[PDB]
Amino acid sequence: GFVPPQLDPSTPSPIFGGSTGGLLRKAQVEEFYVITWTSPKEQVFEMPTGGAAIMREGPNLLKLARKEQCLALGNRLRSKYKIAYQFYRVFPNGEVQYLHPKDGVYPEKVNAGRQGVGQNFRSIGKNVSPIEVKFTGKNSFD
Amino acid sequence: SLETPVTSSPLVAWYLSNLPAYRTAVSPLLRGIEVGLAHGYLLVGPFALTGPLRNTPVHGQAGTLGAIGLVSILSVCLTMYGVASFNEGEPSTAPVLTLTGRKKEADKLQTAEGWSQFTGGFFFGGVSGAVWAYFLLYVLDLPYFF
Amino acid sequence: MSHSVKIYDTCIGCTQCVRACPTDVLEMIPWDGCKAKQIASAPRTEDCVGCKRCESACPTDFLSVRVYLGPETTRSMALSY
Amino acid sequence: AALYTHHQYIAGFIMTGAFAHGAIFFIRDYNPEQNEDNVLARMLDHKEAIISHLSWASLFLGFHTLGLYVHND
Amino acid sequence: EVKIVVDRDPVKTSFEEWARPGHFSRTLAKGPDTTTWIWNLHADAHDFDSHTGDLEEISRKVFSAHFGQLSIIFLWLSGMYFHGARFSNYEAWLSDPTHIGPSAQVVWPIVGQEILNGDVGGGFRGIQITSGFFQLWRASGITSELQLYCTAIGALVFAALMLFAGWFHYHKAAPKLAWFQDVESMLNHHLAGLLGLGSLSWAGHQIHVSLPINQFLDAGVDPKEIPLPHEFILNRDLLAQLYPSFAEGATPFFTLNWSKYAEFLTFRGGLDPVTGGLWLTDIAHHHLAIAILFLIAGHMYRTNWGIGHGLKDILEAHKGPFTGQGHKGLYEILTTSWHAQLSLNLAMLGSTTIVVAHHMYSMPPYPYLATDYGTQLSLFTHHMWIGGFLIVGAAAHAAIFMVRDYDPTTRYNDLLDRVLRHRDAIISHLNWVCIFLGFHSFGLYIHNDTMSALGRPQDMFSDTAIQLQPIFAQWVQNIHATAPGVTAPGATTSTSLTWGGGELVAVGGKVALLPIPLGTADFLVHHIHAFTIHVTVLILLKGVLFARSSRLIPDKANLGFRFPCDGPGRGGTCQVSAWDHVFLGLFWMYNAISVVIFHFSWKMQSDVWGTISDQGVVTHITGGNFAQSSITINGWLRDFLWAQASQVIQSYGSSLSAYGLFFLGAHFVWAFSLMFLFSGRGYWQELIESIVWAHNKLKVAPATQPRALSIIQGRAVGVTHYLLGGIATTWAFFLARIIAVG
Amino acid sequence: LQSKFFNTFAAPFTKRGLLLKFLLIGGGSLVAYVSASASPDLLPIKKGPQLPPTPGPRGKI
Amino acid sequence: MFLISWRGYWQELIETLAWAHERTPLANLIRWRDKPVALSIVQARLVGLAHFSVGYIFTYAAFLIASTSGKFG
Amino acid sequence: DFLVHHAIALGLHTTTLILVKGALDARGSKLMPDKKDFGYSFPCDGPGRGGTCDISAWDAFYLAVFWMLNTIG
Ligand SMILES: CC1=C(/C=C/C(C)=C/C=C/C(C)=C/C=C/C=C(C)/C=C/C=C(C)/C=C/C2=C(C)CCCC2(C)C)C(C)(C)CCC1
Ligand SMILES: CC1=C(/C=C/C(C)=C/C=C/C(C)=C/C=C/C=C(C)/C=C/C=C(C)/C=C/C2=C(C)CCCC2(C)C)C(C)(C)CCC1
Ligand SMILES: CC1=C(/C=C/C(C)=C\C=C\C(C)=C\C=C\C=C(C)/C=C/C=C(C)/C=C/C2=C(C)CCCC2(C)C)C(C)(C)CCC1
Ligand code: SF4
Ligand code: SF4
Repeated sequence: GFVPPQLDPSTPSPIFGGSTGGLLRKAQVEEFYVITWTSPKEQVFEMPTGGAAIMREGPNLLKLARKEQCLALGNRLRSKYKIAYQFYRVFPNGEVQYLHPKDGVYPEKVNAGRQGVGQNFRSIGKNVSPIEVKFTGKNSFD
Repeated sequence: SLETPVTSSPLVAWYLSNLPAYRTAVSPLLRGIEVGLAHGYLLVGPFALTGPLRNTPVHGQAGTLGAIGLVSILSVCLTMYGVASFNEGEPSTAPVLTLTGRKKEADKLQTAEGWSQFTGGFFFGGVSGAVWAYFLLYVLDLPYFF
Repeated sequence: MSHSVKIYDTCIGCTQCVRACPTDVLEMIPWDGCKAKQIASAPRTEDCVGCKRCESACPTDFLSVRVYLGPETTRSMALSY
Repeated sequence: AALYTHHQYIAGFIMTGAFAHGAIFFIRDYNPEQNEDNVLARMLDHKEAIISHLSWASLFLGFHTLGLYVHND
Repeated sequence: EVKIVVDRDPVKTSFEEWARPGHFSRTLAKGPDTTTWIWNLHADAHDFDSHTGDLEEISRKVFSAHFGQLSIIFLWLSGMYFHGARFSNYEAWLSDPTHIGPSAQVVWPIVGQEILNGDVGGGFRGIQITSGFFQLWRASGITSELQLYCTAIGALVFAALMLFAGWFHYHKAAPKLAWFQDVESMLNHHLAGLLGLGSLSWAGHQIHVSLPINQFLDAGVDPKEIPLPHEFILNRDLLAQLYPSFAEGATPFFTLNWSKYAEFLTFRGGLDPVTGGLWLTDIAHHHLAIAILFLIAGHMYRTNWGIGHGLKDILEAHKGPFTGQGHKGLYEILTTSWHAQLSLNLAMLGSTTIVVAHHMYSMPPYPYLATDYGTQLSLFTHHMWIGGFLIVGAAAHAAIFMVRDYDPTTRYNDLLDRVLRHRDAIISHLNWVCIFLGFHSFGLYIHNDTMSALGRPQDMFSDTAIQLQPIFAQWVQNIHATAPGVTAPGATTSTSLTWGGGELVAVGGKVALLPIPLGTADFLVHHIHAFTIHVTVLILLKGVLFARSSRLIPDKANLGFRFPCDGPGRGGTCQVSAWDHVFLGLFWMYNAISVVIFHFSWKMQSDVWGTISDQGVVTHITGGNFAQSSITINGWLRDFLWAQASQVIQSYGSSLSAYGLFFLGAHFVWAFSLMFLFSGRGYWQELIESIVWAHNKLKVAPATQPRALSIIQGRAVGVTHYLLGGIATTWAFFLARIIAVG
Repeated sequence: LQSKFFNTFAAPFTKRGLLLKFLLIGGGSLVAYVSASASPDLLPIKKGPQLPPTPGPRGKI
Repeated sequence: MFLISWRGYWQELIETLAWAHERTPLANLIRWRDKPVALSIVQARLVGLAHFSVGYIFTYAAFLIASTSGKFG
Repeated sequence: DFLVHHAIALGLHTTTLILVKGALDARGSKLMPDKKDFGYSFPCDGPGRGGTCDISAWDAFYLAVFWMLNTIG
């Protein structure tokens, strides 16, 4: 897979006063997220957790608590200003993980190379009754 | 995050840093007994004056013994919380970074054994504060209203 | 693995779920079982939050993607604290 | 009065639990093929008629018992 | 600058559309494939902002809708005046209003309801009323059925005229944007034009018609030979006989020696023992001074000339250190989004309705009003209800604005930005205050009740036990009772009589007002009110502040204003839309209003209302057990709720029997609401499915495919039925009780 | 100075499990003793009603 | 209170309360062990039904005993 | 006594209706024909396709307990 990650660097942050939507104990103990994109021009955009702020020129760096907010902001940036982006996960050990594209091409369209994790080749009605599988680990949809 | 004058100011940070719950330059047991005697002197007042025997000449001892009992219950609760959350050889979870960024030694107050010393100190101090409030409220008791 | 996603061969490869997946779970892969020659896939069920909006879109006979519930975790619960 | 009310409410609760655990039996342990065409599997085939007729009895009794009451009132 | 620009004939008055429902919504106009179509049709009729994208057309539409509303109001007024003219005993009531029950509605003798036309005195039979029109019609010196008749006619004329104006302004001459969006001249006029000149012309109608005829009636005369109004202005000599100063034309006014008119324009204050009402001289001075004040206020803003301010030139100057740039640009927000204006105006209107409700009882303006008990009570509680509803609507539409038309890119602001930037702190602290008030205002009642049922009365919360004193209220009352001494020499007595100083006003063996003392029970009830209000504010403010996006759902706004949930994911996401926040807050507002009105009823019937003996001993309607039985919930049951519910429950076989019947249906619906509030949908969907099968079996399956109501509509119908049940119950209770005993 | 007194006069009160044991057994014993030795002057329960009560309706039963 | 107000409201409220307790001095030292989360939906329904039943039994039982104890006839 | 007996029969028939609908329609109706694979008590099956609040058979027992209490009262 010639789809390498980008190893999220430490680049400046958007101009924002700092507010009660930031991180909490969770981010400092378990995990948090960082979304990163390059911007075309200093404009205004509403952060997910409150108010609005301005971005800068070049690459950006925003931190957030949960992946859902990051991806919501990313879809907003892709449907409002037509720019690409990534977001990374961080662990308190110091690890950094690359999550969303996994190839660079959106998961919206086809790109061979992805495996087939979690298919069942039978219509929904073919599932069986729990009695046939009771007292076991298996379930009907498996 | 937001930093208003309340959460960020010289005098407020000074005050909060001076009270025993954050002055890491003292043994945890001593901070515990200090907060204990503080709350002991604290709670005797309303418990005694407004208790269910206030119209009786025993109301003093009554309120004081009730305060002592509440202190004992809360010390039990402290020890229970400590044994629940703090393991016996694992590290601390106290803030080890100050405002400037001086990497602070892990607060022994935030350890199992340290929490135990704290609990014992708090209990002894609460008892002492309650009995002191009693002796100052019912022997040398002119300049007050009660 | 907290929740669970299943996909069935009545998938018409219309690709509404992925466009509506809030937390980047599903995707498409090359198949031979429809015109669009593409079927769903769920290799990212960890971040599966559990909202049915995905299968609230699949315009098939009854359904083609099911979201079976299971145990809970820290990320499957939208926790942020 | 106390004994009567006691026993009646207990009977009601047990009666509800009965149908509850019956539905549980259907959900968890009923097998289709081990019961092909038997009276049990014969019930399910026309649940619509049963539900409809129960709803009809309910509607009749409700409408008329409420009508008479409001008229007298 | 500003001109009269309009446009000509956009839409033609053609019935082409009336036969095609849902012409406005593209989807609705296609056809009802199922039954939810006919719910969705009504559900979004008035939703103008979801029918276009430009403010011009929706502004025209709301301009026409306002005319529709005004036409309905005029028709209602006309119906009222008619029923007063042709179907009342109003003349007999004017003969002597001390012990003659106002009745203005008779019922047809068909189905045994003749008993409804009960005995009301004065040789009349009819359903007794409590609207309180009669005090007004006696204030304005109507005193003749011809006047009611012609007024009803004129009201009908104005109604048809307004309906016309509506049709014409929408269809033929539609206003343009630069007209609507021009708020400067609108403020200028409405300040100077509408309110000021209104109060001025009313002062006219009072000093030239009402005042003399009212003074004559107080002297005591059959209104038959009372001189007609116009015969009091044409021939001056009558008013001359009344008021010497009034026979001096216009010299004492223009020549600045206004003190001559002191007789009919004065500043007495207090009430008038002849009728307990207000000294009409005072109310005339009031209306006139208010007219002058509004006129001088109206001249603020520059409209076309070179003088005057600009509503853009006022905000941007204010910019403090903490907030920063201040109100810059807010002028654009409140000029480019109708919902914002609707919310602001609804909030202010609800507050004004509440304060009107309050100021009414404590200062009875009309004559012979503070002695028709039921009228006073019913007016107060009605105004309270209207205010509550208006406030909730304000919050809802504020949330709608927050969702749809808010955007920082062009409708920017630096104040609201800060507000939203720390919403969590606001909601957290308000929540904690709500918990604190709940505890220390209800647990007190619980403690008092318990320590009562345990045979420890001397450990209760009352005057006879551990004591809580509302010292600030008594302080203010003392100040208001000693203020006419030095601070306000131009007055004669206290501003009202409810202040803790003076005597009592009683007419026809009944009392109207007297001093009002405050006991610990008043402290407790006031804190209950404060707590419930704080909780309602918490609900609604949380809804508004979190309508955009919460820390649970990141992009709530994109999902729209009104949607049921976001699926059972992430542990369940039921009731997250601001719409559901309003659905919740409605119940709490209902509870606040209910407890407030109960407190009012008990306090009045236990400390003010009642009868006065020949010697002067007062025996109140309920015996004055408030300060000793309002401090136990069990008391509320026993002393007030159970006891004073007698007259409604024995009401069968009497004139008041109607008030009895509702007392059950009110409860019934009240029940019924639960069926919708508790259940869900899928169950009903499956039941409807089986019923559709049962029908289809007989070739009766209708093409309008049956569908159990959608979730949001289920919650809506539930809350509507619940509010209806509660309000109808308290309504029947109040009317039956007060009109029977009082 | 005060640190040594505070340490020594509360020295056995440092072990935590021992602390739970001591506090619980002491609280139980203390409340049991004070309630068994409750004086009637401050408790309206430690003495009887001491008055002839009221008979219920329908005679006495 | 449990049959009407469904979860998401209380979930957001718990979020706010959690942030509050987290950023408060003298209490941030005390941590929690189970992240506070509003009850589940079926759990809601259950506890609401339990409350309904308990109240609807206590009320009528006390009334039934008292009405015939005050009179014994 | 006649009117009260009729009201009691109403309560009986409608409570029976609730419970039997919960029993027979537990395997699955056209709203969710494969319900038999979701176990007994589940929150719901999503807000789409018409909304599916209170569709488990546990929820049927839930909605029946109310009428049981009512009839016994
Ligand atoms: C007349 C008379 C008589 C007779 C009587 C009789 C005979 C009666 C009967 C009665 C009856 C006869 C009754 C019945 C009842 C029934 C019931 C009550 C049922 C129930 C059911 C259920 C509960 C079910 C369940 C389930 C399900 C849900 C599903 C499946 C599974 C199961 C089974 C679990 C004599 C001569 C003796 C004497 C005189 C009088
Ligand atoms: C709130 C409300 C109400 C009430 C209302 C009212 C009461 C109103 C009033 C209003 C008013 C009170 C109005 C007024 C107006 C006035 C005006 C509009 C005037 C005008 C005038 C003019 C125009 C004149 C001119 C002139 C002449 C001719 C002579 C002199 C000179 C001059 C040139 C100036 C009711 C409850 C019923 C219903 C609901 C709502
Ligand atoms: C005859 C008939 C029947 C039956 C019926 C019934 C049974 C009914 C019932 C009913 C019930 C069981 C109840 C009801 C109730 C009602 C109500 C409840 C109404 C109300 C209305 C209104 C309109 C009100 C109003 C108001 C108030 C009072 C408050 C607020 C203000 C206002 C003015 C809004 C049958 C089916 C046989 C057949 C068909 C016909
Ligand atoms: S389920 Fe519907 S959406 Fe998801 S893949 Fe199959 S077809 Fe496309
Ligand atoms: S079931 Fe009804 S309520 Fe529960 S989540 Fe799905 S939609 Fe919201």
